[PDB]
Amino acid sequence: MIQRTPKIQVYSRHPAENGKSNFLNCYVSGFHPSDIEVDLLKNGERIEKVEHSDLSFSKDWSFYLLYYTEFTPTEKDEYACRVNHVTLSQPKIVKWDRDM
Amino acid sequence: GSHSMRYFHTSVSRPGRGEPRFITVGYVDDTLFVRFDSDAASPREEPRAPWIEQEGPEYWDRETQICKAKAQTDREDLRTLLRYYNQSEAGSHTLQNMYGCDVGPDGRLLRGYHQDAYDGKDYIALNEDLSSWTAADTAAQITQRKWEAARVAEQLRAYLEGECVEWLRRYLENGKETLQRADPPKTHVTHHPISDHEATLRCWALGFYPAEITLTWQRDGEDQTQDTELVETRPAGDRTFQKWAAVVVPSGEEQRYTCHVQHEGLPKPLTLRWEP
Amino acid sequence: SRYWAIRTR
Repeated sequence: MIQRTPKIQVYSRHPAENGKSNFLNCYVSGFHPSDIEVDLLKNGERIEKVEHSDLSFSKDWSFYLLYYTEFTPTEKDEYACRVNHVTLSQPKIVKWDRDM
Repeated sequence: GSHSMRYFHTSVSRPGRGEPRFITVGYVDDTLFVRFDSDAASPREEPRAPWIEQEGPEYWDRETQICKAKAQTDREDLRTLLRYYNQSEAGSHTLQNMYGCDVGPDGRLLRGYHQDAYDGKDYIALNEDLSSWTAADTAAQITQRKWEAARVAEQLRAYLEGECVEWLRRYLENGKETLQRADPPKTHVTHHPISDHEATLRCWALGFYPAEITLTWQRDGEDQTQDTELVETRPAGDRTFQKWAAVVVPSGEEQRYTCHVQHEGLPKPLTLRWEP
Repeated sequence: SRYWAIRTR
């Protein structure tokens, strides 16, 4: 049984502009099996009403999913993605960097 | 230019938690247009693109029935594969299938596809000749023998050469406003000092479509193929994609680096530099 | 438009 860890990317749909509405995305890809847990976080706390694309896969059969949510970035607020997967010994948390 | 249509399917067993989950999505190039999920309240194939909404009741019913029949067949195959591989019914397993066609600018079939995978590994695939098979192992060979005897390749070939390409052209015409429009990337270069000795130059490509794109950094005109951090092309969520490439440069040598961008939406390849 | 034909592995 093969197991490939998910690659994680947390970013915004548009360039981050404080006080301006946007979309926070957490794209997970290159993973297998498909069972996966992804949570968007605001200052350490889970955001509610996070939508996600339907499971699909790439040429090498590895899966990818897009988790997103509307949000209005500010100077202080901290955003991150928390991912759980059978390949991960513990929940991996990726912080949003308005430059990546 | 060229276009493609693909139908992706995933069946995942979950022993003790009900019947295997089934999820299928359809794409034309990089645009998602249909979806079906066995776990939805009232399972049905749903449109995910404005140009497919016009298809009438018959279309949706047929599609829904197809999806349901596929989900059923995958469930029977997951059980069969347990035998083929001498595995217990206690674990979860995955069955993936992809099929579709590519047509050139003139609307003629360039290539057909139909390949499966079990637990992430190649299982059986229809060859580009649309007449022969490639089994990844002795288990898959059992399937190959059943499909050769039942002449599955002939049926697939007839679909791939006919219906597949026929409907793809129809979708392309109906959604020409979007499927036949390339959105060139908007680009720029950022500079992030890491320390007094070096800095990061990041080349950005945003809001482009389709996903296909090439980003590369050159030092004194030479590709930094081994010293470039390239992230996976990602979806912006509005149909377009994003991607970036970065290099750690010695401070003061920033102007020796150029970022090169290639995308079908650009008349000519772009070359960018950081403006200190 | 999807392929119909039902055939088990």
